[PDB]
Amino acid sequence: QPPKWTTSNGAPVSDVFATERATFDNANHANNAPKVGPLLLQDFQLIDSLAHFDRERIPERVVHAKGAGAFGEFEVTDDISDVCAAKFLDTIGKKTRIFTRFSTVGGEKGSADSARDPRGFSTKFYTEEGNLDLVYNNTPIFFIRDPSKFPHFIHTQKRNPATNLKDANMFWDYLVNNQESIHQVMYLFSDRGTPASLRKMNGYSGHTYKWYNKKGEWVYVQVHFKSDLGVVNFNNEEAGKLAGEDPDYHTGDLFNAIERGEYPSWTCYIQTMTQEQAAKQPFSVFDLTKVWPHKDFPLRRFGKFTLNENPKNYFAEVEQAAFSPSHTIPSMQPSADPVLQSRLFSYPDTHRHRLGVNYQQIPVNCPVAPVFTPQMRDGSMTVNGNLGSTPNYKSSFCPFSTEAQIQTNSHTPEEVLAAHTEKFHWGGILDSKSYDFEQPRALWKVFGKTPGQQRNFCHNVAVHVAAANHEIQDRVFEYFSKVYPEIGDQIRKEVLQLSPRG
Amino acid sequence: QPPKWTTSNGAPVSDVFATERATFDNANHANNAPKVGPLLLQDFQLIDSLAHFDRERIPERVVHAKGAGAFGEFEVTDDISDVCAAKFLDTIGKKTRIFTRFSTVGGEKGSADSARDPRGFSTKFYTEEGNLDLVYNNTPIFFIRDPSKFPHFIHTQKRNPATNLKDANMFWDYLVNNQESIHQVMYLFSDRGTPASLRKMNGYSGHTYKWYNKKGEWVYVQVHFKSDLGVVNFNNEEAGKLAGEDPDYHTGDLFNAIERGEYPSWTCYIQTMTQEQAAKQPFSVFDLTKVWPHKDFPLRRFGKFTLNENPKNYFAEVEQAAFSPSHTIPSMQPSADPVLQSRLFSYPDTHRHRLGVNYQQIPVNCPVAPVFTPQMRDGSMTVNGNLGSTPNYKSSFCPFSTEAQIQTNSHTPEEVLAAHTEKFHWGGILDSKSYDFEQPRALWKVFGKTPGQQRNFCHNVAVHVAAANHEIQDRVFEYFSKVYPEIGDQIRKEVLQLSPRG
Amino acid sequence: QPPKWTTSNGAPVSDVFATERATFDNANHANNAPKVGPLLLQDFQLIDSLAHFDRERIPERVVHAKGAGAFGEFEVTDDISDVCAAKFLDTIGKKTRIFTRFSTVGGEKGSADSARDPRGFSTKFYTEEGNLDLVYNNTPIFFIRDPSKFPHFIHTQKRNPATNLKDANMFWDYLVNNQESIHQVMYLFSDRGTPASLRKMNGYSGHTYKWYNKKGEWVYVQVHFKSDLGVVNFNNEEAGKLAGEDPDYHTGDLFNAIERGEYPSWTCYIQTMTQEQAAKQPFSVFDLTKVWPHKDFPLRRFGKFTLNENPKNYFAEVEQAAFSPSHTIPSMQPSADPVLQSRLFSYPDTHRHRLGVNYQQIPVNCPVAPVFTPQMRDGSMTVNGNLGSTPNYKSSFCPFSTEAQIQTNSHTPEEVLAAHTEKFHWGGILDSKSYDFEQPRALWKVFGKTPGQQRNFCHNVAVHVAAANHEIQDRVFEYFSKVYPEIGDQIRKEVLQLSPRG
Amino acid sequence: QPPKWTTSNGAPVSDVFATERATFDNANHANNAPKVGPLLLQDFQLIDSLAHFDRERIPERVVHAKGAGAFGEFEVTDDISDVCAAKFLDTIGKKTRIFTRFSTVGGEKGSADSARDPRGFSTKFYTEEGNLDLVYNNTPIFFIRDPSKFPHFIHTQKRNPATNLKDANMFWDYLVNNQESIHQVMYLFSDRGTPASLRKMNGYSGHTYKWYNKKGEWVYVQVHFKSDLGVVNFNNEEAGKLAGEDPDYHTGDLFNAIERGEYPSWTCYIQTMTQEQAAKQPFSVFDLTKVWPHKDFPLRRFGKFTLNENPKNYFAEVEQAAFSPSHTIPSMQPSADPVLQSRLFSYPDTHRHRLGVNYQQIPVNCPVAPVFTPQMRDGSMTVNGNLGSTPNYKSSFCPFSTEAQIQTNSHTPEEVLAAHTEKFHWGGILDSKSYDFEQPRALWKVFGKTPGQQRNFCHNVAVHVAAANHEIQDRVFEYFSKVYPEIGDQIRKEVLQLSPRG
Ligand SMILES: [Cl-]
Ligand SMILES: [Cl-]
Ligand SMILES: [Cl-]
Ligand SMILES: [Cl-]
Ligand SMILES: [Cl-]
Ligand SMILES: [K+]
Ligand SMILES: [K+]
Ligand SMILES: [K+]
Ligand SMILES: [K+]
Ligand SMILES: [K+]
Ligand SMILES: [K+]
Ligand SMILES: [K+]
Ligand code: NA
Ligand code: NA
Ligand code: NA
Ligand code: NA
Repeated sequence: QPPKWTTSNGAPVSDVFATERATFDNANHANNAPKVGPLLLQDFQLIDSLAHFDRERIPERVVHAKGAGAFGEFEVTDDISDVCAAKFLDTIGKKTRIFTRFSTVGGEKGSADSARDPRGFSTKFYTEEGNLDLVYNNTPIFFIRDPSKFPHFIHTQKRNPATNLKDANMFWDYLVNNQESIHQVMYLFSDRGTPASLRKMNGYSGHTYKWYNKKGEWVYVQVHFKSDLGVVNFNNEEAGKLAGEDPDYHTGDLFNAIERGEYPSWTCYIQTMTQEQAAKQPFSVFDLTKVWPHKDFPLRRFGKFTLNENPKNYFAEVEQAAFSPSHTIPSMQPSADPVLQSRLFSYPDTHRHRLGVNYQQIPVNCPVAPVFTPQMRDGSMTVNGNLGSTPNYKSSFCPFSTEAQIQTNSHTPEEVLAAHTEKFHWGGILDSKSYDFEQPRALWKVFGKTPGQQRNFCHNVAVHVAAANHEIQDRVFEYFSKVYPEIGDQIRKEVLQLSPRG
Repeated sequence: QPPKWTTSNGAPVSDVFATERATFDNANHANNAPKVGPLLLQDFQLIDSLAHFDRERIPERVVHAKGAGAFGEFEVTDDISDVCAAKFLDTIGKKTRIFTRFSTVGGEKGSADSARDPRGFSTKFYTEEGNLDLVYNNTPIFFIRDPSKFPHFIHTQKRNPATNLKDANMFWDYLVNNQESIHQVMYLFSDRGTPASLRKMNGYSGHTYKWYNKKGEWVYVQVHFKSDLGVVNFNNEEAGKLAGEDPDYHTGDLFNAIERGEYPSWTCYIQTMTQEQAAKQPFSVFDLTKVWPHKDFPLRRFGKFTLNENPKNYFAEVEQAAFSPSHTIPSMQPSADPVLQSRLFSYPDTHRHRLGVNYQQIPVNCPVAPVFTPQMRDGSMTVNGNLGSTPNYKSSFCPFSTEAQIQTNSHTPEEVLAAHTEKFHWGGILDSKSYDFEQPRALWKVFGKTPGQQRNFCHNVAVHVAAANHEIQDRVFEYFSKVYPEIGDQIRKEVLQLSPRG
Repeated sequence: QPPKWTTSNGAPVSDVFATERATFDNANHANNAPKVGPLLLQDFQLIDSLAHFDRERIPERVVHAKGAGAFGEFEVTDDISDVCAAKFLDTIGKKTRIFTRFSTVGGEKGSADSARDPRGFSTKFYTEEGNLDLVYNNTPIFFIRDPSKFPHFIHTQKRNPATNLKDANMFWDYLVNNQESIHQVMYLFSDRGTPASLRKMNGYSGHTYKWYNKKGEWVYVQVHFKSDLGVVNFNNEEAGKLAGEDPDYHTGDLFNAIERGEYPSWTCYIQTMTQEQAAKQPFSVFDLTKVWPHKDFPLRRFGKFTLNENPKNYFAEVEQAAFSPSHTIPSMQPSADPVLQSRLFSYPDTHRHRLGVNYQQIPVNCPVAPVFTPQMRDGSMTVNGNLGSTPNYKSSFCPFSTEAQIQTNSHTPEEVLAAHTEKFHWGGILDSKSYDFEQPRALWKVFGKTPGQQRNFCHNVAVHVAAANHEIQDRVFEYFSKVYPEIGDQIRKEVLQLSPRG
Repeated sequence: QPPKWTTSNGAPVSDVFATERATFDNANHANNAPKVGPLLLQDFQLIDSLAHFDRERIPERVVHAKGAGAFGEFEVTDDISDVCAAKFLDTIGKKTRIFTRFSTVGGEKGSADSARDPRGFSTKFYTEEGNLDLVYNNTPIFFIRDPSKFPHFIHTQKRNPATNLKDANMFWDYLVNNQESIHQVMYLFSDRGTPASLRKMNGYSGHTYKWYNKKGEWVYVQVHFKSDLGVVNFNNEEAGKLAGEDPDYHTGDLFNAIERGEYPSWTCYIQTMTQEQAAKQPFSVFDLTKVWPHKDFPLRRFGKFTLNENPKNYFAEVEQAAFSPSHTIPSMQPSADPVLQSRLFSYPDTHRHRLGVNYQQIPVNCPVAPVFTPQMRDGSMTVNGNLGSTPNYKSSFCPFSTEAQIQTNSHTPEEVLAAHTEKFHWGGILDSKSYDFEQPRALWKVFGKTPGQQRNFCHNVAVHVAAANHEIQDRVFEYFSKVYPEIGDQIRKEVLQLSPRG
């Protein structure tokens, strides 16, 4: 009943550790016990094992490398089929399997779980119509609304190219010269930048999406996932201490929660707005640096999910999980958010580099809907039979069905094109008085409704910018003072204690 | 009933061919029917299909790239358990599933099946004790007995580095300076170099292996797979005409034979010799350029196999098939043939590069025996679950079994070592009088027993070496004359007609 | 002095072929000359050499795998700065270094040069504004005008998924159900499908491009490279016979021409038309299955190029060469031809798969213009220094320049957009009377201007389609009848000779 | 003049952040400034940039992933040509460029530089006879003397397969069941396990090597690199506190020292013994868990080196640095140390996976000696010319030189072989009285020459093993008691304070 140890080709071994050698004769030695001589090329059992060891590592995710995952279940609790025709949403009580990967953004594989960063909150829905990936963050906004900036931004959040050190000069240099970032910089430097538990943070679509009901009518949609335990944060000092005591604290917190039977859960809501309402708003629905104010666009519950099952093997199920915003179902479509648009290409592109072209044959990534793609064949590590003899083009010798086209309803026309295609840069140095700082001003007031939050924000910025040199510091005070002047000045005063000038 | 056409994530499509575009207004045009404008990045269906198309190709085999394959069944017909304790051999009537790949050596993926070359004949036995790969050729000898020469030799059989053309001058320059090659050269240029059908040629281990019985006694073994249809060949002109009319002839011949129920079959024999017999022979059992004479080491039948099932998908089952001499079972071990010894390393090495580290999880390569390698984990495209939570070392928390070592019997000791390790080159320029030219002379005598074979052999060499320059041609005549001077002169005469001088 | 033979780390070897072994004692053997025993893992020279050998192969191009190349020189011979501000065109007599690769389409790397196929004619211009790639074929049209059809089409031109054989049934099944293919199909089965020499064929942009002058005015453009030796073709039987005798005929022809100094050269022309002209045509300038009639849009010479330098290493310069339509200069832009659009993505995508992310650091692919991409860093096999310590974002610490944007002149506006984005399928079954069959009828009349070309065309089709089943054959006869009924009947008659019915 | 920002193909860009879109008409909106619509596939500048970003990451090293490096200079100070004929040692004052990489072992990228671990101390010497890699550690011993154990051991030093957390249970389960490990375990849990600075640690060959002089006489060698600043360590609490404050401390420490001209240096010594002396010792020179006592084998100085130049780009020079013990020069050979032997295969094996087959063409890895390997050609990312048209085998048409064989002097013959090859396991449960515990007892006494070192050792273990379960704890106490019982008692006392029992 105990399994036989083997080689990769399945032949039983007789000793796990012994290896083959042309023994030297040492019988006359003071210590003749060893049997030692040059190793032999024919020791398959050894070379098999060393060559596999030598290839264990695959490239880490270019961002969001450090992660933790679980499986679970999503359940419809309200009817929203007036908004969305999705089959997994079409019945109250209908359940769907999910897999979630939580992550930080900037850190590599050995980095701390408690670092200041946005958190990835990425969920795969295994539906009867295909795998739906909701690739969300723990924040409803982001630093950019121009997709060309992401390599620049991410570089400045990581390490200097000569030293391999983190560098506050470049970190802040990028942000003060691309000032659309300020809304998410404030959220990042609140205490939500250091959640106390992955079970105690929210997820947000961030982007606007477009959902279609069975009549072909579409609305714009924001999605909100709210922890049933609420948002609970560490502060800057707690998080930094924990980084040196348990860099894997959140991984274990989630795992142990699930082993105990204390399954974390989330409630799911949408905001919706019509094209006619969008035209009336002071912000674009395509602007990822904006939220939709709750008073004008209230949240509407539609479901809940629970993570109740730890992975059996982390590398196979978590490290190898692939999520893409372009993995959708017919009723849920991307908006023209420039950042989302670029994400549609970027995830599959990176997946093919990191995992291989057939990465969706890896079990965690397999759809449960039947996949039928006759024209997509071969590629490295084809393990699913490659559709056998099925013709590999749209053929007369093989029948198939297509769906009927979701025809857009005249009641809700698609957006009308302007007269030409153009290039556009939606960013840079912005005016203090424009609506681009009004949401950051609103975030400051939201801080002020909870005692301690404004002071923590200013302290969290100061300990970080104190490391940058004095000229960058000054640009940073101006930058926050474009929100409210008192913010930049409270930060300047604390930075001057930490970083003296004389 | 017909399957729905989908994308890679399982989402049904509505149109197989339509693609998204920012349409230009052409309503006032002379022909206003087209709807054309710049393509949109958000067309996942399209980009999904093209990105997969762009990665269809995996690297081809460095040698033996062009092949054909079939599944079948091997059956024990005689008891040789006195020679070999293998479980798949341990009962007359016992059947084992097999997979065979046939191939040429030098040619690439679109080369002619009917070209002059050795033919590969590699079979995977899916046994209870693991996958046994018998990686054989259609010749019992080979060009080399020094492993370092294989890159040298193979390069001269392929293309000039500057022109990408075949080059008679390097082809023959290699051979006349490494004269251990002549035995296999004569076989190559006999009509067996152009088999009429893969169902009508033999397979041979070529190397000596060492097989062990339940008592731990071992003997040297040569293996012979003889077609139940006999050896049937094309002549040089048939084979060359076919290169242009049907370069896939053998591939279709095998496939059609199986489709119509004419299942090809082979009978399996061994030759055996003890260490005491080996010590008396004029040749080394470790010399791949040597056969064992039949009158002295007669063939002993043990089984048969039949290829009776075509692949469903050529790429997934044939192009991804991986074979290695070092994939064996405990009762069958390699001898110290230096060429075989380096093949133990080179095939798994090249497999990892061509297919990926986990290529034994591709279905055709999967063992049917239970595989248990707790210390070999992760790597690209882990699709078998990666052993779940099983500890990844030899641990107390997880019990396992090993086999008992096959203790070598004092009645057949292992070979005794000399005093020191050393470096050795077993080739180069050789003496006409030595035993290294004796088995070539015997092959000449064997040609002579069938009318036309001696004539054809000289013709087959002549047409090839006439493309070399005159100084090389001279060395070639001189090389064949080390066998019998009649041979070199007979070839010189015909080469002079084809390649006039002065 | 002659160089020292080394290992890969530069250590001089003492013997090229000797290898290290734990020698067996065979002093008492009849033949004791061998020094043979198991090979040692510590033989770096052996293993280093075999491990490299094991990794020689990279994936072949998914199409156009079989190819031949040469470096040369483009020279401006007429001033066209009224049409195009490209710097490499800005002076009569300006010389630019080029690299050209020719190829077939469906054949793999070992396949026949003389096969019936379109030929690729791809040229890289190393200009002071960047590397411009003109990725052209030897035909001015192509089988598709929907980018999604390419994988389907190419698959049908290649091998059956189960048998790995070419398959006339799928070949013609695709063509007869996607009837826009017929113009290029007729070009293919003319004798231009079997050129006698890469030196004796033309190149064509095929797609419409859009070229801009210093004022921002733009015109649609078609480029023609006409061989100074004119177009010379084999007939079907010569090509088939040469497939068997010299599958590398074209490669040797090109190489030997340059070796002996008979440098091939082409003369370069453009056709041009304005947006206003385009609106009057019965064809779209975005339709790759269409040409521009010569008497309406006459050729205008602008230069010439000569191929005068053979590669020194085929693998390093030809096999690793990478071309993309999206590698362009600022004054030359793509049109909304839907096929050309998808090619902008597909080629850099497949390059990263086939060659690695940093394939443009491979010497043949390097630009001679200074590259400065601070935000594009790292990746496998960074060999160019990786910009040293240069910041990896757009920074205040590193000064840089950007050119000015070519502002589109109000004289020649960009194309106006329609109201909405949409999905379009530009093909399928077409009406015989429509203009989609008019340019095919004209090609027939061009064939008629030369005795035998019409009958040769029908013969070339018949011998190919005779292999397909009788239901496919029937569809093919109607297909060609849609051009003119006499064509379908001529082909039916000969196929009946070859493929009897009764 | 400042450089022009370009695309990868060298075309200058006009704007660094603007991207193309099919703009939606929002002229009527409350805020009509945005120009936003779906992104275009033809935006090469964007897709080029994103596709490169998507591929920045290569696999991290399977071990020693976290690292820091610098260039420098080695200088001969004393003559040892009586021991070694290396050309780089043959003259007093001779200088050789070096590159050094330091690293931890277990930690991934992003982990703490201050972690308890061995330190990699790895150095590449660019000699005129080839690149010599001295792949050393900061300890003269290691955990194993059986190569098959390295994957087991490393796995237990890293993360649990299910949770992805470090696991003290598997960490100690491996060590107490393979008790040859204890010598290095004591060194690891001394304060040398947490150096204060990479500049303040020693390096050691660990393995015995064999060095040959010009007469062919060889001795066994051990190499010692002693920091000119001495060995300076943190205590456990300092190490841990620093992990949270500055996980990149050692990296910055080395960089800034060099930046400010405080170049670290090391003095280089050897121990040597003849085969005659080795046969008298209580330990095998092939045993990596042993040192040579200084009193019997005193250090002999021969040179020094200084790190005086920081890398310009960390990824290109440090991350892509590749070292291997089998990169050597003819006068420096490996011993039959079983661990060392397996390292000769394993490092190039992983290099080809991690960096590609042609990784020695990456600048930091290039030899400065002329490399000439005609039989090693092609492969992915061939960037050095591939030897042009040089023949790719040992050819009559290319002259070359080989060096003379260093023929072993009969005054120092090679080791004599026993009768047979065999398999062997040199570890497991060991007897307390055997010599395998003598050097650990001696290390205990070394600790006791300095106040508090014995107590710090026990504390450093106890805080680690306190996290294991009580049965594993009990086994750790017995394990250390096999050295001296007082050691286990002390550890048990402190563990009980941290891990109380009922
Ligand atoms: Cl406050
Ligand atoms: Cl590899
Ligand atoms: Cl004859
Ligand atoms: Cl890729
Ligand atoms: Cl004590
Ligand atoms: K948002
Ligand atoms: K495809
Ligand atoms: K043989
Ligand atoms: K497609
Ligand atoms: K055209
Ligand atoms: K040692
Ligand atoms: K090689
Ligand atoms: Na011994
Ligand atoms: Na239209
Ligand atoms: Na001998
Ligand atoms: Na606008």
